[PDB]
Amino acid sequence: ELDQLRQEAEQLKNQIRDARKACADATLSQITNNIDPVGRIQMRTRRTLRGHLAKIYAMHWGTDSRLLVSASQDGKLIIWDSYTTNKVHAIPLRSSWVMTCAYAPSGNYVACGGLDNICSIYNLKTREGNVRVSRELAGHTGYLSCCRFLDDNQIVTSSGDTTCALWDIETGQQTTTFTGHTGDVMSLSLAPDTRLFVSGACDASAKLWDVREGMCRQTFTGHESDINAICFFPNGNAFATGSDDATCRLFDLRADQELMTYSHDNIICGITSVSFSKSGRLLLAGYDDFNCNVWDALKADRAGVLAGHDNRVSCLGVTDDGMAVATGSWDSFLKIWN
Amino acid sequence: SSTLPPFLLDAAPCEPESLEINKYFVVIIYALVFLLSLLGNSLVMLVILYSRVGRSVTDVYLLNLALADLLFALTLPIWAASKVNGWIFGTFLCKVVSLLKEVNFYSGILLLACISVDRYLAIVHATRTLTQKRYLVKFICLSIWGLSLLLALPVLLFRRTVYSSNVSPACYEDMGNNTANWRMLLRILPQSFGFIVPLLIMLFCYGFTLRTLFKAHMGQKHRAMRVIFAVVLIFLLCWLPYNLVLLADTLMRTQVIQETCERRNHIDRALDATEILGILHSCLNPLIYAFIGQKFRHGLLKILAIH
Amino acid sequence: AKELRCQCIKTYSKPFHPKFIKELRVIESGPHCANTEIIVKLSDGRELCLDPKENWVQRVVEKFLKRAENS
Amino acid sequence: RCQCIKTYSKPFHPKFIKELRVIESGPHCANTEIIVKLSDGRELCLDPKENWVQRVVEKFLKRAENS
Amino acid sequence: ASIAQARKLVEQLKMEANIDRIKVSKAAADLMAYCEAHAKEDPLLTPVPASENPFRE
Amino acid sequence: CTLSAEDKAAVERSKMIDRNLREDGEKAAREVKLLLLGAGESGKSTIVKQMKIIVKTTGIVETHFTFKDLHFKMFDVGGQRSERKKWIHCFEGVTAIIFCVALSDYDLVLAEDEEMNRMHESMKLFDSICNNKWFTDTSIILFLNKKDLFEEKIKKSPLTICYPEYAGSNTYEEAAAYIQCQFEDLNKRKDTKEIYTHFTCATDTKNVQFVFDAVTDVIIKNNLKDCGLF
Amino acid sequence: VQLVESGGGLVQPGGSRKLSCSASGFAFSSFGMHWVRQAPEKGLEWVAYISSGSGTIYYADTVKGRFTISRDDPKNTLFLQMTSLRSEDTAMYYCVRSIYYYGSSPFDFWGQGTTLTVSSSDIVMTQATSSVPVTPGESVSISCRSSKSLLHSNGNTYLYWFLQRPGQSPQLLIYRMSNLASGVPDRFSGSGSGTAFTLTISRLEAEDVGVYYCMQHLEYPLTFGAGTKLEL
Ligand SMILES: CC(C)CCC[C@@H](C)[C@H]1CC[C@H]2[C@@H]3CC=C4C[C@@H](O)CC[C@]4(C)[C@H]3CC[C@]12C
Repeated sequence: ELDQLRQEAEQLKNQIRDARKACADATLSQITNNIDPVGRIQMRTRRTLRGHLAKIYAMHWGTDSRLLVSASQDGKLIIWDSYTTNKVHAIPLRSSWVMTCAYAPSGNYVACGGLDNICSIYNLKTREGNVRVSRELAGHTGYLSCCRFLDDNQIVTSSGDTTCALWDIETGQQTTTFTGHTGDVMSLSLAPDTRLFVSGACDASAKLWDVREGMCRQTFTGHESDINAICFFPNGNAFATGSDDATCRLFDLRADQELMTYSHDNIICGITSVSFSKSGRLLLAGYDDFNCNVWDALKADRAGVLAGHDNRVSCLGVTDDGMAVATGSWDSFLKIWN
Repeated sequence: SSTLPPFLLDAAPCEPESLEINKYFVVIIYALVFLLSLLGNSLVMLVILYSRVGRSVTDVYLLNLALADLLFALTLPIWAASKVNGWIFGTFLCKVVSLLKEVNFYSGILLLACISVDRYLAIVHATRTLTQKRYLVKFICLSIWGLSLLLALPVLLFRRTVYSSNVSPACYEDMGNNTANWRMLLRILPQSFGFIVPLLIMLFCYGFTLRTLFKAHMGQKHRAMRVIFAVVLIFLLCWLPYNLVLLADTLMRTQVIQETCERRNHIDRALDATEILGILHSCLNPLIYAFIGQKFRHGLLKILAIH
Repeated sequence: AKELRCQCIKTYSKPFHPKFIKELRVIESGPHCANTEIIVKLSDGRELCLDPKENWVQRVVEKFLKRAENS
Repeated sequence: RCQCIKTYSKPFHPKFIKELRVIESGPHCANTEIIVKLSDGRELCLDPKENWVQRVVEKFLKRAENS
Repeated sequence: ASIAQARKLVEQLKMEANIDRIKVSKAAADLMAYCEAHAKEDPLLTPVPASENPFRE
Repeated sequence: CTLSAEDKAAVERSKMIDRNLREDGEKAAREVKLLLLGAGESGKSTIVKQMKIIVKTTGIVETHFTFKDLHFKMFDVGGQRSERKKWIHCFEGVTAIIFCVALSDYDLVLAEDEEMNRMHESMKLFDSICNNKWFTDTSIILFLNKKDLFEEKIKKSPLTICYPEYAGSNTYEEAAAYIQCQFEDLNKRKDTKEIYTHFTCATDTKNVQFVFDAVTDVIIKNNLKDCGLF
Repeated sequence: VQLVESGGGLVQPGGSRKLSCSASGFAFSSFGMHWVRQAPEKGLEWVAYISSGSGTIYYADTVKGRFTISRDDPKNTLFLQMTSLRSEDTAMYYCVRSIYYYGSSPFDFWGQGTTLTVSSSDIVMTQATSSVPVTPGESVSISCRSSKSLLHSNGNTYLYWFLQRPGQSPQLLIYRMSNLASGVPDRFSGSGSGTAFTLTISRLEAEDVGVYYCMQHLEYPLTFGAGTKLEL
């Protein structure tokens, strides 16, 4: 019957849960004890960007590592400029509710998120000086969670009806619809070769997809509560997630399991954004106990807490040259640590 | 044109200063106010400025009020120094310190007549004229500071150190023979324009505020009536005694009260005693305006945790 | 020390002798007083108000001050 | 209450005189002296026999007898 | 009908058991390799002075 | 001022842009935002049909109606067939929460299971909202509609199928005031918010006056905390 | 997008004339407009400027004070009113636009241009080339040396190259340095050195005939160079 098929699945679940133990001869803290500690990493608030009047929900650095979009729920999507604090564009949103944003790798488009599950794509480097809506990618039924760009023609919207999509922008349609999640997906991030991308759902599961075919390659279930944030190691062989179980867990992609947990017994509050620094040594994380921790990524210890916000810390991002780490809080200030 | 030994009318002068020496105690009571209205008044200067995100209309009125009370507290060691002894130094010292008291006596009052009209807009007109407070809160506050410099020009202008018999010197405001009969009109018109215009405009706007809060039904109107009934009944404690007595001697000097020497020496004992009731206004002015609310109770305890 | 009232309110104006009294005090109507006030005291401890407007009072204050020049 | 038997006196102008205090032949002390406060506030005992010190108080008297 | 959904789960797990796995030791060694070999060019690990920094003041 | 001739015109733009935010935050903070909860069949689409001035937006439809110089904004959260725990913190800082409960739901059962009656279901939905951690200082307007449908159902069908221990009469005057007092005992927080109930009909027009009477209370109570009195 | 404009005619000296630039096609109020003239024998000289929202207005030396400029944001026009013009002010008058942010393209679109005729400290850009007759195919390089060091303290060298095909209105080629404008082919590529510059054309077709103005942008007054004609 139904269970007689499901008994094959659980026994096959008992196979892949066995095969990971067949390979974990020694874990990450057993192999990297003969290394130096990175020591204390204190960072100073080099700029601060004070333009909105609401809660900052997401940011995304441009790939020239200077410009910076940040989207707040008073219906404004300001493109900052991190060197000298100048608002390049203030883009008035159609819907006031915005749950993410993303900047293009070319630097031409920004894409607001939404609680009304319409990923609207804006166009900056245009004739006639405006910032106007290029296309609105209706087609989800949930809400929208995190929508990074592959290039100027392919955007991967996560959603709130457990469907990470893959749109085209010239035509308005989807191309694939990566289904297979149970809880709604909460954050995704692309690999540095943009051929795979992870997605962290709301059932303690992180699935590694692929952009071409459209099927899940691996499913990592190590967490306890919902995975709230996700980000890649800078070579596409690992990714570290963030949960509401206050643990950042660093998985990998070729040994299929969890390499390390990053937990301290004084923190209880959730995680909202994880982003590896360049070279993958400083795993940053923004908790919602108002802090912004800086973990070592090869030993489990901490480093300098980048406290300084008067509310939650709701998005991070390291620049693509690894210079600065902008955090976007729930008071209206961004703070570009360095 | 004749000879007489009747000499018993008893219309002699009387100049007794007070017993249980007041001039030695008043400088003590002023000292207890000045150091206490320094830590308890610059504290509101901290919590308004330590966050820099509180910029609503009752977040900048409390800035100037805890400033104009603090600048009022700048003159308290030097004004107490003359009450024990008499005036110590030259003209320019009390040309400017009695300017500095008089600019902060009106700004220390007209702000309580502007917080009050702000707290009439923000409660009774919470639907339509609510725009009017935010759009022009700087321009109004400059128009209150600028108004107080206008009425404090007839103290800088007329004042210099004057001397007399039987009293150690202290400085007054006019030159001539009508120098009391023109002081009594330099007194009564701006010491009512800085009292009876704020006492009318408070009690015409805290009335309508208490009209609305008694009609509207939230969870905590039991406490908002306990503050607005206290803001009036402290402002009335601190300037109605000083401006009734200061009214009374103008009736004494002109025609109205019959003048004996112990009657006037009661008045001078009263007016010194109720000037102490004017300076403890500057003590607890941040206590009832700022530190009664859930904002700065949260605002100060936030900073002691991070420091 | 607060409000300088003048040192006299009423006025004795019944005429008597300028020889009869010992000292003299004069204050001008400067920055406190609306009139010039004259305090006149004997060894008997009594002192008097004095209005200079009265006719015989311009005869007493000079005669005693002339009698001041007799010793 | 005789006071300042000193002849510390100073010939000044009657534009600086504001109050005077004449003390004639008395029970404590058989002198004759006048006390004046200058417009800055001073104590000065004078000479009833030096003429422009004797007569200046009369000019200040007639400076105030006019009203 | 509902088994037709759940049948897709089992053939999905047929795909999962076929991925080759490096051992965890040699996969962390590649992770240890990329970390130190690019650590000399990450400005958060080695702090740079205000000359070459684009965030000076 | 150590800037080039183009960079000096860059920070003229970044202040002209900064003007058109700060002269817009004082246009969105003046108006009133109203979350509109409640079940999708519970008469939620009727209260939006009282006054309306304003297909792809399947998630949230706003409603920008106005009344007596006060722009309101009802956010009908009905299209979210997702988890409330993730997106409800977008709606903190809302001025009031216009809840809604169909009053005829005392004897009508839930559609998926023949148990957990929709009154007991909406009570568990109300309690999770009314005791949420992002909603403490935000008062709850509470509409009870279908009272044109309710009062004829009680005289012919008893109330106590829903409530096990009522022990009362069966009039619309007595019995509905028990449901109304059943809801307002669900908040663990009692003085940090206040439930402004109302027995709205489906055919009257006073309810938009009532929702004006209930936000003028919470704007005052948002100002008493700001002025320093409360 | 267009900036058509009107005005001029033929004015007697010491008089006045309103110059109207009705800019139709975009969002006006984010474009700090300029005004650049071309005397019928000479090159370009900068004349005026108005910033976004009429906040900042600079001016040249030779029309300082006696030329007034104004914007009309709702009616979407642009006004230059000249008071007591001389004979040295007859020129074609261009109505150009420019938007200034990070990575923008200032001076991008140039208006049609109206004539205007009469009746009888600054940086200087030299262009040592003049009237180089070319053939299509040869990689030709155009020099433009400057006087100040144009490289600022933030990496930019504010040197906007240009082009004017004969008869028609000019257009941008190369903004700040070795960046290309929206819609020029990849043949124009520049290279700078701070005080000496070079505009290189890799291959050139017949449509790249005309003059090539180098224009600095380091500080107002922003001075054009006497451009080099390209011919056959
Ligand atoms: C002779 C001396 C005593 C005169 C002193 C004048 C000073 C104390 C008065 C005159 C004008 C007043 C200022 C008027 C305007 C402002 C701006 C406002 O945003 C904060 C208060 C502030 C800054 C006031 C501070 C006090 C002030 C500066």
